[PDB]
Amino acid sequence: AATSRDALPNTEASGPTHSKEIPALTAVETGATNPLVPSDTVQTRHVVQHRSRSESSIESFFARGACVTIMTVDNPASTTNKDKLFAVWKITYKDTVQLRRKLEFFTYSRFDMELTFVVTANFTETNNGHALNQVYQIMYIPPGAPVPEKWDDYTWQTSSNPSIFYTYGTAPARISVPYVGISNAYSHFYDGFSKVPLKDQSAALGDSLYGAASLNDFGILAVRVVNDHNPTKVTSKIRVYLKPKHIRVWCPRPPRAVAYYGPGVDYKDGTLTPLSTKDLTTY
Amino acid sequence: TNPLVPSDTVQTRHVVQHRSRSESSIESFFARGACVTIMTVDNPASTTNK
Amino acid sequence: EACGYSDRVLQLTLGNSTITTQEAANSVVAYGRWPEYLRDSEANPVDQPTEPDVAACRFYTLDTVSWTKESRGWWWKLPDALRDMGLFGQNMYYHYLGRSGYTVHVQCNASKFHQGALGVFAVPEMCLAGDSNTTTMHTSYQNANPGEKGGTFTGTFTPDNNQTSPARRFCPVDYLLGNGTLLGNAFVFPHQIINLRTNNCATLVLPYVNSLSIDSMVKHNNWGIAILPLAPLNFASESSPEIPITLTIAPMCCEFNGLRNITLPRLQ
Amino acid sequence: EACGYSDRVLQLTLGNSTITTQEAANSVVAYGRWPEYLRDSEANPVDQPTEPDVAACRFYTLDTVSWTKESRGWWWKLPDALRDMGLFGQNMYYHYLGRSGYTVHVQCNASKFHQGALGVFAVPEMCLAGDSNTTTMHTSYQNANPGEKGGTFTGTFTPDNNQTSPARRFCPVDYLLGNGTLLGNAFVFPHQIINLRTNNCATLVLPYVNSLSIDSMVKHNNWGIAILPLAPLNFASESSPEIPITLTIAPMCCEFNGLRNITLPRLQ
Amino acid sequence: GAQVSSQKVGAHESTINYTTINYYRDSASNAASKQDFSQDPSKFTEPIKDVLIKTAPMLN
Amino acid sequence: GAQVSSQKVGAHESTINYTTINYYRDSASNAASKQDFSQDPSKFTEPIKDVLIKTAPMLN
Amino acid sequence: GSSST
Amino acid sequence: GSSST
Ligand SMILES: CCCCCCCCCCCCC/C=C\[C@H](O)[C@H](N)CO
Ligand SMILES: *C(=O)CCCCCCCCCCCCC
Ligand SMILES: *C(=O)CCCCCCCCCCCCC
Repeated sequence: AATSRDALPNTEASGPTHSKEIPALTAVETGATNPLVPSDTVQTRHVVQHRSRSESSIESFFARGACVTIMTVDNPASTTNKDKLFAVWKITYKDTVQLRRKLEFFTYSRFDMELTFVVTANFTETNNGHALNQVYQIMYIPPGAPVPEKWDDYTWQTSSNPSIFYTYGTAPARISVPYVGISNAYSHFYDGFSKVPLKDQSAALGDSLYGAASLNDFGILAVRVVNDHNPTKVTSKIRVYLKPKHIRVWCPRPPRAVAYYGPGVDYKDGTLTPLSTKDLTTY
Repeated sequence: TNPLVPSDTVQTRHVVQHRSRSESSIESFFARGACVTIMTVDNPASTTNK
Repeated sequence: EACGYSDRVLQLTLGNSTITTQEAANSVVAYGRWPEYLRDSEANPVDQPTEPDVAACRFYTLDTVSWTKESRGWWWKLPDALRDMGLFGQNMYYHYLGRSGYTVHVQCNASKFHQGALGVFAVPEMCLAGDSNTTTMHTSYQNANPGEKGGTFTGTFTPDNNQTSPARRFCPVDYLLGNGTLLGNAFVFPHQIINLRTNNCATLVLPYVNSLSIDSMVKHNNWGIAILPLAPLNFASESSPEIPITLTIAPMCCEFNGLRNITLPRLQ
Repeated sequence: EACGYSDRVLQLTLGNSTITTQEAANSVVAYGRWPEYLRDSEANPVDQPTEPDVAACRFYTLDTVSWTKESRGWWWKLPDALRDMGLFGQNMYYHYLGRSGYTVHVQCNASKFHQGALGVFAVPEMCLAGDSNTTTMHTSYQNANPGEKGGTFTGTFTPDNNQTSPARRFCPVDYLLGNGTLLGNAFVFPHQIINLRTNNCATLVLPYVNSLSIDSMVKHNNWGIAILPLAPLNFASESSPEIPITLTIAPMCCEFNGLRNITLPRLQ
Repeated sequence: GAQVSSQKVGAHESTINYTTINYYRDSASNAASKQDFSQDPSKFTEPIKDVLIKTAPMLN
Repeated sequence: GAQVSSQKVGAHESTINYTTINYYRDSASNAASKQDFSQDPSKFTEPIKDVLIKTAPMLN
Repeated sequence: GSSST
Repeated sequence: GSSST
């Protein structure tokens, strides 16, 4: 029944003491933190406490859209030697660092995912030609479904994959997704492998990456400009924002202290000294 | 087709099943817009032969 | 208690095994959850589970290691450290799936004239960092899984530069808890400290923790045990003191699903 | 039954294993006693027993042998024939004591044009006679215990005359049931006959039988399985017919006491 | 199907309320209520088997 | 004319509901309710004239 | 008014 | 109709 926006406990007035009760003395070897409050070691006045922990609830701590990737696409002249660029991104929160670090204060999590898409475009060649307003197709390709090989091949039909057709210059696109994990929670850390190496099998055959579970965890987003080729080339970027709604988290962890180095917990030489010089008896 | 379940041929434990067939209902299987055609049109200069 | 009972004096009995201690600092139950069997409401594999009970839920003692002034720390993974322990290991390798909780009892006595403090941490999903700066996530199954001998921490990161035949092992730097986070914060994980003047053991009761009700014990370790000297060993005025550290661990409420032929892993 | 049920058509399910048969001759429960766990009133070792349940009480198939016109018969001992079968064998070798019952399913099909009859006998304490006439009771542990391959009967007693290095094996003469008593009387033991025109299998449910509630499985065999051709194999007009015989056996209600390190026997 | 909840009013100019109607079948589409619960830190701050009384010796 | 139905709530942060109002005369304009029924597979899996009892011989 | 399912 | 929290 205690809610996140409830006020914290009042300070009760306490006077002088002389007893066998020893709140100040403890033993951290036990694994416990001493539950003390100011009235245990100093004289206090009565204060009616109004402050609350509302903004540090798990939901409120995460209640923000974070950028997780930038996808690049274009629409060139038909005469180009290089193919029309469509983008393919393997969904993850580990390409950027900020949301990753926040989620990694915890070992496991459950949440509904809100994805918001901000789309910007520009001219590249110092031309004077124009381009009519672009429509973009953001196709979700779940693990197993055919990945596009060309900006215009059959897969963009999307009979079953979810697609967003976004019109340039309109409000940024947005969809929600349920908790889609194949486990009862998302694992931010997996201390294991996806294969057991057997003795009767070759080393190559039993091998797999440390800490990786499903190779294609959540599938792909594929993005294209739906408009046909245009004389003047336009390049666009799709910025993807992830917000974890309706979230639950388990098993707290110390936050990432040295720079991220890949999708695992690995660290690079030369980045291992976060702390700065400060003298023991200097304020 | 033989209507068997695991407890017919192996020893089983009691499991409280939570999974559902909600996403494979006929409606849910088809509940998506599919592209069926691409129509081409234009608007040329008035001076065109075509 | 007025009939002599103490926080410091405990007896633990599991199966045919008993541990006594006269210098404990209470004992810890991780996240306040005692180990339990998998409930029908949370169950997933439908076949009758194997539950070996006293045959596997008993205290197994691993190889004793040695604490010296140069020790940087030790680590073990569960269930890996127990993979060769009597009928627990057998039940593990014969089944696809398995889940288990543990009582971890770390032992280290000295004398009223010695000093030092070991932080004993139980970490869920204790993913450790690799030795390479050319490839991430490349620690081999064999090196990730030392069995009962465990591994050690180092004070220095030193990258494997042999690109022809890479070592493919962890390089766990102690002040970074071997995973890129600061050791001073490891206390948010279930822990006890063996501070020689106060206590000669640590006892951690660990529930099965995972994002699943049951999983591959052979592919995945649920818990990591990390022991690090928070205050170094010291004795009288000897330059080279040594005291032993012994781990005894008991599986608790372990059950297994998916029986077949035995798994024979490539461990070297 | 008017809904199709037959004495000849059975399904047996134990653990993750099922046997079906469409040509049975009912099934036998030795001495009318179904296997049971040891009752507290009859209990003897006081330690908590291990009871592996589905991990060991499941159907194990032994190596298939071959029946020909020259076959004199085969024998196996229990628990010895199962000593290397999955977690049953493991639980056996890790404990001083163990008791178990069994479902024995002997399999042998042919055709409406073949003929022959196998007597399948389950004998309590099936002590077999040795090959020597210089020394009695001298069959070695290794030869007494063939494991799953079993042994065979002979139509001829032939004494081991090498006194320097004696064979130390059994010489089980078929019409003497390998033990000095006439085979025609073996029917007082729990049995079935596989007579090819009638049935293609034998099923014997065996209770744990012993003069003790529990005993050393490694030192002592409780039951012997003896299969002998009461009427020889014959087919059409072929001079050398062959049909296979397969044994599948399931431990039932097995429990073990006195857990320690694993027994590693000298078997060769 | 309207849900009416109260606001915790910070700066002031009765209970002031606000209204919420869910427009979609899937709870995943819903906004966050922010009507969240708190819990005691004990599973992390006092994970010990024998209950700690802070005025007493932690070790006896 | 508002229809109030419950959501099957998957991830959590009572019954949570949602509201639906039809804006058009033609049922063809309506969204899909997804409030669908299941049926037994028997017309395809057991199309036999005499009821099958799985513990019994399929042929007698 | 309102229907409720 | 209306729920009230
Ligand atoms: C039209 C756009 C549809 C977008 C559909 C996206 C569906 C995939 C959701 C991905 C969920 C990612 C959750 C985050 C990562 C996991 O926590 C960890 N790597 C552990 O499993
Ligand atoms: C419960 O909701 C009954 C009261 C209805 C109040 C007006 C609803 C406002 C419009 C909601 C439209 C439907 C959303 C798909
Ligand atoms: C039943 O619908 C009675 C309650 C009306 C609730 C408010 C309706 C919201 C606006 C609907 C406009 C009409 C749609 C053409």
